[PDB]
Amino acid sequence: SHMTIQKVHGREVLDSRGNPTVEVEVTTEKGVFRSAVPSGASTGVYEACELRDGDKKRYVGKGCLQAVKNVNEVIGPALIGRDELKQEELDTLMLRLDGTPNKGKLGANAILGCSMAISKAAAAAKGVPLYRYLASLAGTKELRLPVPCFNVINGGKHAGNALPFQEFMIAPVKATSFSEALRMGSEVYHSLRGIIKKKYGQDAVNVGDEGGFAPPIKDINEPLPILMEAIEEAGHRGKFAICMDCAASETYDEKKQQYNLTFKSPEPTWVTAEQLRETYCKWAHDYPIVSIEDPYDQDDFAGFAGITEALKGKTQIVGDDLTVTNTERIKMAIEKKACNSLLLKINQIGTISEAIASSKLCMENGWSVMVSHRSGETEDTYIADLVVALGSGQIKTGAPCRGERTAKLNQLLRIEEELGAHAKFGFPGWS
Amino acid sequence: SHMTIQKVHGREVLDSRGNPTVEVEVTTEKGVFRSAVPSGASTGVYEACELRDGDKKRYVGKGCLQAVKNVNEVIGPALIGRDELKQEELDTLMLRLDGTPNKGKLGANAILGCSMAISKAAAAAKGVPLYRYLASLAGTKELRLPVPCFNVINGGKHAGNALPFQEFMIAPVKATSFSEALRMGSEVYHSLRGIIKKKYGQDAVNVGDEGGFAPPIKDINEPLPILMEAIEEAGHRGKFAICMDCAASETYDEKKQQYNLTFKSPEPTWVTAEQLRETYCKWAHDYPIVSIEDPYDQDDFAGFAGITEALKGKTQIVGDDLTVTNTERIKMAIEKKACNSLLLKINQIGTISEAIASSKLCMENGWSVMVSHRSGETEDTYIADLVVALGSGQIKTGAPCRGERTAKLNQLLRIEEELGAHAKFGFPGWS
Ligand SMILES: [Zn+2]
Ligand SMILES: [Zn+2]
Ligand SMILES: [Zn+2]
Ligand SMILES: [Zn+2]
Ligand SMILES: [Zn+2]
Ligand SMILES: [Zn+2]
Repeated sequence: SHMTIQKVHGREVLDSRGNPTVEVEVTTEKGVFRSAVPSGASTGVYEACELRDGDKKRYVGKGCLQAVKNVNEVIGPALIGRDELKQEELDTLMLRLDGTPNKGKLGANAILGCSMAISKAAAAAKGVPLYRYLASLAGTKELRLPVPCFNVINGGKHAGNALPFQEFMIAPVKATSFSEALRMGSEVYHSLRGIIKKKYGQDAVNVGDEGGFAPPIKDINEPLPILMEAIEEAGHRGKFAICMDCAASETYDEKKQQYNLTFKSPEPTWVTAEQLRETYCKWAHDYPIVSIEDPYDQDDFAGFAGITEALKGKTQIVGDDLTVTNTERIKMAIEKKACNSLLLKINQIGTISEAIASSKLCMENGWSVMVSHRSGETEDTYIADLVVALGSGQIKTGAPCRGERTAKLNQLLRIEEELGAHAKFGFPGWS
Repeated sequence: SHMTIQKVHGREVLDSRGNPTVEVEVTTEKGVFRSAVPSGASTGVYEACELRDGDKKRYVGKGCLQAVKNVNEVIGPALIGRDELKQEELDTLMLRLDGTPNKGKLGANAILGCSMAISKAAAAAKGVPLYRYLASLAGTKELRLPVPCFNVINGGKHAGNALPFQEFMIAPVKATSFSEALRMGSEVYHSLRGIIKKKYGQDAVNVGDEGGFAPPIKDINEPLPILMEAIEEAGHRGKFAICMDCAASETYDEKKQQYNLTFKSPEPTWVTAEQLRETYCKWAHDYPIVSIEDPYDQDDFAGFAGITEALKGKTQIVGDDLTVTNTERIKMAIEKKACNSLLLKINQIGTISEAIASSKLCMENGWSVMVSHRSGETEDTYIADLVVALGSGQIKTGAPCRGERTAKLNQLLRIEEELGAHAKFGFPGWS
């Protein structure tokens, strides 16, 4: 009938690293609703299946023709004529079409694009913006613009440097609006570039996958003074906090049960989890570090729990690979008091309904939720709407550099403008 | 009346370097049509005015509040109730509102966003995609997907390296479709990363503003073998050509009348224009270099004309800073036979009507036209539609990396898909 889904079409497009990913368009009488799927590099072993073709003759095996075929030939034909308003029903249909816990049959990258585009078609059907529609789905009482955590010095897996830990971020927590937050973040970012150029030279100011600088730094402590210097120089002393994403699993050796802090270097530097805790306690004390994500390997619940307790009320501990936006893993984390913040990645789980369920479970258990991009992004801006819709007050979506990051930041500007001067900003705990 | 412009609104958003730029939304009954303005770094002295606030307390003077105010308070109120179909009429109105040759009163960055969004509103009014609408405005007989020229080794102004010349590009000229072109470009890009990492080390594979690698190379000849190596390694021997953007004005000293090939280094390396011609003749002979842009300073018509004649039929010479997408400068270039290719930058001139006039003048005089991004881009994809609409067969819009580049490439995928299997691809001269 007239208001239902008319067409569903997937296509392979490129992500911000030039790798294929999936985009889906759901067409209704209200228009064409397009959603693209991001792709991680430091993907947790428990993430929902990202289905790649493995054809060495295309994109050296990273094609998404099969996931796209799954959208075009399996999921889409199922959705035609369906009521896009029925988000849970359609997500559940898609889960059942796949029939596997990890979305390994159809691919989470086939499913998620559908889930996303359905929600956008549904928002259009309701005649509200996506963030309003998602807030209704989530039962969110109060929308808010999030404080952005800007990953401004890039390290880890496939950043061009020795730096083993992945993200050194700045967050304008004392900004009083998103507009002001974004400008401050950009201003610090610009100061930071001059600071890095002066200290490490010209060659040090090219950018990593998420638009942070990729200076030739090996030691994980070295970026922090630089961050404080840039904050100061930009004129924003006292306005900012620091967030870390260690992505510690990427450095972890399971057999040795130790972390290699020079895993991108010829010689290894094996450090224990107890040595890491010392480092994190020192970090939290020496700097305004309000968030540490994946400080330990993804199955080290005990390490996570120890640092969560140690930095309780000072520094939230964010599960990313630990939790993989998955209520099963989240329940394990709650049971162990392993962390108190969810990094919410729609493509870690693969449907909007499930991502929303994860956010609600975390918040009911008193965690914060930081909606997140992946290191492989697109021009898609869904997470801008999603973070506002969840009212979580926290987003990480890149340095204020590179279009696949600024697209989200800009969308947040647009949402902020729509919500007007009484719209809440930031994370109350950090304000 | 019902079909006319209802609302015009500008806002400051961030570009891909995290600097403010202008975005404009024109609202009609058909929806909200949003266009953002790009920003150059190596801006020709003859470019239309990019109006910045100069307030050191915001974005260290790079705010676009004044241009946004100009949209909101001057241009927009003039457009309300106007027929968006009347592109020339509305562009001309905007030219007259400004009243200055260089758009120095309102700013080309205020005007262009309006010009763009009007054309999108008008396409929606006609019920055709933007590229079809623009093709009608341009009188284009045959749409075509362009061969993309991918700037994969980044140098020049504010790239983090000694490399003085700005763009070393690869173009999959022998691809038979845009899909195939894009994949090839990406594949070579990926091979290139491994090649650069092996040769220059880990720290060499971070990216420049346009998503090319920014390796620690000083000498302008050094990137070329690397390009050929990556083409070969990716499996695409013989399929590619090379395009250069020297941006030679950025290295040029007016008093010395020589080019500084180490202008980002402590010591200068002064080279004459005649030494440059030797280099370009050698380039064109040693490599499949089919295009050289801005080989000389922006007012060196004689240097341009000499190299144009020397590489006639082998290597097109592209005016960028020379011509600044401006029929006045273009007429000077035609008179001097200074070049035979227009780099078309909508924001060099500031209206769609004028940009189209420039394309038509160049093509009537037998030049090719390469539609171009700026080094400061946004998630805007107008140039994807524009290049197809002009049927010029050539676009440069970045390495296949960074969302503000891949957004255009992806849009080209979408357009290609809409046009189907009989859609023409590439630049006939290069095929
Ligand atoms: Zn209807
Ligand atoms: Zn990761
Ligand atoms: Zn993470
Ligand atoms: Zn009407
Ligand atoms: Zn330039
Ligand atoms: Zn140029």
